[PDB]
Amino acid sequence: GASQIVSALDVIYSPKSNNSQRQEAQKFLDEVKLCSESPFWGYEIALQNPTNSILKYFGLGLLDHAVKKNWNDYDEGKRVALRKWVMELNFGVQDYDTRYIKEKLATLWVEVAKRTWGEALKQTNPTEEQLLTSWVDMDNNLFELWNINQSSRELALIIFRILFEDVFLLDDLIVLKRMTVIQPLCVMIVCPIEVFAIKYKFSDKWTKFKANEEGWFSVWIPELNNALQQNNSEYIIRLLETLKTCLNWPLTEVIVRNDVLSSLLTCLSSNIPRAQSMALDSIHILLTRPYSNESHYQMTIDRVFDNMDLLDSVYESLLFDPTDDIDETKYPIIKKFVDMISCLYVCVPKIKETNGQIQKYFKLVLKTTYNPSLIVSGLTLDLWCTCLRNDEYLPKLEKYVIPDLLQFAADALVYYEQIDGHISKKFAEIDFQSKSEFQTFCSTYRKRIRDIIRLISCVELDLTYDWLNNRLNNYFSSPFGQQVLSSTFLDHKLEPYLGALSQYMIVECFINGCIRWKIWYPTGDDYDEKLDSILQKLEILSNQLIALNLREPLLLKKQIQNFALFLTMLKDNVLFTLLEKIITSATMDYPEINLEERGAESDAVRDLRYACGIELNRMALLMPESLKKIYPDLESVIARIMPNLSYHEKISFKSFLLIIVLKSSLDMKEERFAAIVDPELLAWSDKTTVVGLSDLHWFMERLGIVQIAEYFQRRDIDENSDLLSIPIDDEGKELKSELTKRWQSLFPVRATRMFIHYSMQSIKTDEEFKMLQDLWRPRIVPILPYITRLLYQLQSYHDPDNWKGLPTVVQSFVKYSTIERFWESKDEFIDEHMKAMQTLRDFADSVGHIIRYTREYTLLVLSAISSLGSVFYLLDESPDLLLNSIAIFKPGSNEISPGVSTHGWKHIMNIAIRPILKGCPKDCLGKFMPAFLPKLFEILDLLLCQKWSSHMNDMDMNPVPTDDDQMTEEILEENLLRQLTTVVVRIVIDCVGQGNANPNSAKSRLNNHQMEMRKIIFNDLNTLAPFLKLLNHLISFKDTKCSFNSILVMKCCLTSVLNQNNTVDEYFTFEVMKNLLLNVLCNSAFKDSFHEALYAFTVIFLTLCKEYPSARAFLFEISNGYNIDELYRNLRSVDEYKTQRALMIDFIDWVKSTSGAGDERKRQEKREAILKKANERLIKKNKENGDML
Repeated sequence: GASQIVSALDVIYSPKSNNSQRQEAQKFLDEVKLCSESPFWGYEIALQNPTNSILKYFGLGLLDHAVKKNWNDYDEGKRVALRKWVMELNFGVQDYDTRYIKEKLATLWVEVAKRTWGEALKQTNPTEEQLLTSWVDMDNNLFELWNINQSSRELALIIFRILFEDVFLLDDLIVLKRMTVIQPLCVMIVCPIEVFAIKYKFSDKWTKFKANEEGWFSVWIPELNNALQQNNSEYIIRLLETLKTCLNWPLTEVIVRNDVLSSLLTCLSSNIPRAQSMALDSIHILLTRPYSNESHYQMTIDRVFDNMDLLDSVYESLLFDPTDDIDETKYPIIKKFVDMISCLYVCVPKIKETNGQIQKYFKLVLKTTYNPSLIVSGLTLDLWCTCLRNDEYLPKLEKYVIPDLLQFAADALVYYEQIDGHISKKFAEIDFQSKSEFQTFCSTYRKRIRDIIRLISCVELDLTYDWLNNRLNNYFSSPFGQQVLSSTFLDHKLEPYLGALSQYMIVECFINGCIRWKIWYPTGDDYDEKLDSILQKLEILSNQLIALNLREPLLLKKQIQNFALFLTMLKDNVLFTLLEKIITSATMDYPEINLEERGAESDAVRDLRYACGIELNRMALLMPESLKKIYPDLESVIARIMPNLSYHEKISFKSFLLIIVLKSSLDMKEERFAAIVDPELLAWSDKTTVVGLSDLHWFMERLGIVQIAEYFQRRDIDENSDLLSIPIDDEGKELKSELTKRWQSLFPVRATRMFIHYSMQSIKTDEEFKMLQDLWRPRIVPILPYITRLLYQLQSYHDPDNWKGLPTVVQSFVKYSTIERFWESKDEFIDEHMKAMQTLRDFADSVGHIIRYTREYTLLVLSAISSLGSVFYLLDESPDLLLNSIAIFKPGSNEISPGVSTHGWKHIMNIAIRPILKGCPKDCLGKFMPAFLPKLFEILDLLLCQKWSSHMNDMDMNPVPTDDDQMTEEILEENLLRQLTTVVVRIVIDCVGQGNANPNSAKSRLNNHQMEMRKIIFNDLNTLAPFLKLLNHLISFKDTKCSFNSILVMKCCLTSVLNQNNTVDEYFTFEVMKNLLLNVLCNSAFKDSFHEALYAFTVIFLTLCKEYPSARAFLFEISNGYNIDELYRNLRSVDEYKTQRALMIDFIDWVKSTSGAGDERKRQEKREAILKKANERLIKKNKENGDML
């Protein structure tokens, strides 16, 4: 019997065992694991050997394994015997028992209860026999265990914690099968009898499961208070551990009666760190729990606000000096406190002011926001953003809360990433595991500070303007800011430039906040008087800023970018001065430095010129009417600078001129439009380009790869020689400059995109749209085939097989050109300047950069052409030309455009396909969709199947946060593939429509596009079959968000495809349902999307099985002998889906079981992680409200 197990365990742990004995024993004990008498042996060994910790743990593990796998087929006698064994084992807990053995005993107790407790409730008058089988004495036995020993009391607390965690937080399959019985019992045990009867459906049979009528909250709370009086730290920790899980779900009446909030506040003041964190989490849970007794909600909020002074003292104790090192013992407590304080802003309006409770609370938030750590400071920024936006809170925080917050935000609007001495880096190195993650969080924090400053400027415009003028005047008069005013170039990573950039950022935020004042302020008679005065102040500020005469390129860039914001209010008052300043800024020369060189300081001038051009374009786009007055003068002035502003600014200025021609109301619109667009678009119709566009060798020659071979031969470069360690000759620089200059002129892709986009940007009325279509029709139509040919050639460039005929010397160069370097800027602080030119490897890198630039611009050109509308969606060439160029098919195999990385596909999906699909007009959907949707869906499905198949079983479910060891190409490729899958899921969502979560309604808000697209897709099987094939793969693919969204989309589309055609049901019978049940429902890694997938599978099974008897044989074959026919008749008896969920869960459990050392730590870690995730979901209730795309 158990003697063999004892001998094997002694052998496996004997020091004389070695490899010989542990094979002898470990195999033997694993055999005992599957034996029928395993639970009896495990119970026997644990009771007989209490001193041996590991041996008793092994017996308890055997008993747990027996109750988790062999429990299903056990009869009533075996079940009751196992329950009695667990009961006896738990009651024998003594002092010498360790902590984890008590946890195992608690888990054993809970597992038995979940499968037996309350089973007799479903039958009216269950008599005495069912009561014994249903464990009617669960509460009484727990009460008996409560007063046996202190260790017994701790075991009871752990049992309660584990039971309440599984039922209400983890929501496992066993609880989900019997939720409607388990949850009322859980409410019963804690709440008193008289409280339960009023709220619930309490009957005579229910009261038999309760031991004490007072409830359990009448025992824990006095115990917690008594422990607080005696300062027993260890007991308080366990009591709070139980309370933090038991305080969410139960009724509010018992919580109010027992004064749990008072006990939590009392234990908050204690010196125990862990107890403070537990109390804070419990209070935060209590604040955000649902309240069906809003009258009871008043005292809970009032109690916290009345103790606002005590909360401040707690934060003061938690604060620590980070100069030496952080204190990880209490640092998370600070974050929890900050989150709990930030949550409280919702209940502010429902507080009666008696002792400045609201005033005290807002001061506490302001003090919290001053925390040196970035995370806790940013946790309260969303509070100020929401609080300032609402007009109700303004009179409350108007007193000495606004100026301090504004000053703090202005002082904190700095670049934390680059400054070395900032204290935030110490917290960054512990809270953020990646430099890129810290940079992204810093950018988000700076954006939120921007929003705060804008809101402050809008709310308190007079005071904010006065303070800003006082600060700006003082800063430039300081002996530290005058360096900027008297310097040409400055270090873009040092303090003197950063401070001035921050000041200009603050000025930009203030100006942006003045625009919102136009809408926020009411339209009363004072609107005209106030607005006139503000415009004078803005004009004075603009004149003062201009008079500074800045010269630093990047700072002048920021000042020029600020000019567009000024024009919104000043309008014609300042337009002439701004136009004069911008024009001379781009033309301004820098004789001290030659602009031909690609130095870091030289790139600033180019960036400033680009910004000036784009700002001129935006200024023209804003309003052309006043620009028409000086149109001849502007034309002459700009033509005077034609030979000097290079090609880029030439295109920018031509586009600027084109805006005035179209948007304004001058004469000869056609002639002026043709005078500018035609010279730039002429290169598209070149005879040499047209003929050579179909030949890849001509494309290579024009790119200059063959010309590079001559340079390599002259330099005597070998193909096998490494290109990373070869210096660049001065001839190479000239060759690169010549090639990049000729390439842009050969394909005027940039000019076409800007021209079309700005011509079709602001289209007032409807007659203007018709005229503009007639203008672009003779031009775009003969050029679209050439654009598609160029895109196809560029896509075929990435193919390794294409360049086989190229010279062998430049083969390695071309291979190095194709790789997308290491790809994973909207804030003005980050500066990159795209490095410099050092080695021959960078020559391949820059050629690839040119290739990707051309591809991105041709995608933008295609999107802009799609923005035209009828002229592009009507011709029969467009549906076929676009798809042929996007994806190519080699004569052999089925690879879709071999040689292009995932990132390129992600961009060509998110740049061209999205606007083309979304931009189709209602009248044009009937002609473009039938010739475009099927091939596109087939291409997407095949590509997604191919890309994911390379490493199908080689990831984890959730993305892994990258770090210093995680720039491995596998991780980056995985992230890019996930992003591409998300992009195609968004494509499907925008195309057809996504459903809601388990809470159902009358479908989603399918406004206008989705109705038209659903009619085309669903009524055409030729388009429906590829779409259904694509959708199945999306669900089958291993990802969290994409699978959930695909399942929701399938549920939305489930009720309109299941009976239209016979062929559709054939695919559903064999492919969709089999994949859903076997690869999603059966798989244990899809727990996040289990509920929606289960519901979709149920809806599929119900309708399909009704009319297809042949499907039942398939289900019988898949499920391995399950009575499918019995399932159909059993389910049809109950109309409610909630009852059928238990039946489907039981059916799935059969399929999973039939098709089914470090394990202990792995399961424990997984349970801890999912418990933490559930706690976060509960805490952020009404803020998260689920996650979708």
